[PDB]
Amino acid sequence: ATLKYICAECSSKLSLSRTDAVRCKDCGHRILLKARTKRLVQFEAR
Amino acid sequence: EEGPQVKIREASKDNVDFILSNVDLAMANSLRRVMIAEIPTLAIDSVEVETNTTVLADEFIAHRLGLIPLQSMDIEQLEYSRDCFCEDHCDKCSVVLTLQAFGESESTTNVYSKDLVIVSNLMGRNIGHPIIQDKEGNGVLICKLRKGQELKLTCVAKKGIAKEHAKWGPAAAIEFEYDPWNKLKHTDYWYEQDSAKEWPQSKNCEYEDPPNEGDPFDYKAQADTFYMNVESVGSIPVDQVVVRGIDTLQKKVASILLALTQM
Amino acid sequence: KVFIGRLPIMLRSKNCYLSEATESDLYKLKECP
Amino acid sequence: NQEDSMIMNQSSIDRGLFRSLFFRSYMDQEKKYGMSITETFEKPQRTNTLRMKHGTYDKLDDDGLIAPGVRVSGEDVIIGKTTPISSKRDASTPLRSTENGIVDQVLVTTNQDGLKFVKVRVRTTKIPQIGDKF
Amino acid sequence: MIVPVRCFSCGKVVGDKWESYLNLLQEDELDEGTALSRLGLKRYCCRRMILTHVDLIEKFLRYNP
Ligand SMILES: [Zn+2]
Ligand SMILES: [Zn+2]
Ligand SMILES: [Zn+2]
Repeated sequence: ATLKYICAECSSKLSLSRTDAVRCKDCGHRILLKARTKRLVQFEAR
Repeated sequence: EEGPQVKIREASKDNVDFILSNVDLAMANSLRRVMIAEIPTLAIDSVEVETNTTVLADEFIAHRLGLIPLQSMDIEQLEYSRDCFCEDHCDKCSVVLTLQAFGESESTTNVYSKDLVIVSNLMGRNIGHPIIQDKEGNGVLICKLRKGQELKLTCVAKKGIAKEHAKWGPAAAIEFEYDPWNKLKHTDYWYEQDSAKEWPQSKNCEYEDPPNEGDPFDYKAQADTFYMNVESVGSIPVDQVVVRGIDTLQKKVASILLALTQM
Repeated sequence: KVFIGRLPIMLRSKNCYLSEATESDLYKLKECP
Repeated sequence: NQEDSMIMNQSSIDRGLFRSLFFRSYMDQEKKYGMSITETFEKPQRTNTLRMKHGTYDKLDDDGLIAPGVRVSGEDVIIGKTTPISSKRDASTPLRSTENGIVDQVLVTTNQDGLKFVKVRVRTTKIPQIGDKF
Repeated sequence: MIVPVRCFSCGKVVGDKWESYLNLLQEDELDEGTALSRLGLKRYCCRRMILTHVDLIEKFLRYNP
């Protein structure tokens, strides 16, 4: 359910920790993103 | 009938063109301002974001959300959040909307103001419903989605005036004119050869009489009779944009008179 | 036969990948057309 | 509007006139000191050395990196990194003092030589204020 | 980059109009000027709003993830 990291290219959730290799599970490419906080953010409508 | 008279020329669901006979300029203008800023409306003023797989910035959308017009009919039977006693908001002071959107189709899936849906209880009062003047019944494109582009928001709309943010503006543009033939000499028309031939005559020239050359200037002449056109954005119906404009201004004057009594 | 260093490539030149990519290929390659 | 200045419609400014979007990318890398003496990305606290930043670390996750939702502001720590010696000296990168905003996109990759490479984007919206040139 | 909701100048909700504007030009093969007034855009403040907008959102959508 909850995701640590997301792959940038194939947008496949990778939910990894340190020393798990910065590569993706299928395509190689290390790109990897951090995927949004579950502590929901609010904005003023102005 | 009474003090200042009124003659409605043209009327619609969103435009009233009338003539304000037997008034002072100051009063006719004070009414203009009130309609612009001081009338209270309901507008989205909190956008809690859950998921935004969109090409668009959360705040871009958030700003955009407030600018959507919402039914503000029974607004006067809703407290300003700031005056209510709850921490933040409730049903007595706020209308809660919920937007869920996802691109199911291969083709671009669009998000419309119709797609917002009320989650708070309206207590049986005409409020919150987004204004849809659209022929196709969608009204206002919030944004567009691709494949798995998701958008989940919760919106809290509250009472407020346009003097705080133009989103609470119940009116579009108030057309205002007096003395079409410059008889009061409130302008000195810039010209090249003939001021009269260079400057176009307003539609209001038919509602007054041309001055006649051989007639000297009326230094005693004063401006009453103002040709106006109040346009509603949708929140409040045109008739009320005027009526509430008159009541709000009355209340402002009243507060002064009332404050003078405490002194 | 023998390696003698790496040469920087100009974007959209002969030896750059993008010289032959179509409008849709670029979007796919996350590059602005 | 006198002497090369101008008056602007605040009512128009609200409706979205001349609104900007400002982004800034903050970058960091785990430094290597020859004999596998490498720095690490982590949310640190006290520990023996005590060389650390004023700003709040409490916004960082356990990887020493803020999640892309968070609203950053003062001298708030954006990247938490640490250097040992012969142990919390600090190596953390705080948000530019003047600035404030929302964490936009955070990427974790690898530099050509196998080190942890991190770029953090911070999005904000710029409203046409008073000293604003046009 | 996505049609502005409301004209900056007078605040007439220009938001809904877009899709209908594009359809008047494409489908009803109308000239931009007539199409504009057909959507009810009378003042030039509202008129520039639609007439002068560049829908970059459609470009951004072309990017896959
Ligand atoms: Zn991948
Ligand atoms: Zn309340
Ligand atoms: Zn306008």
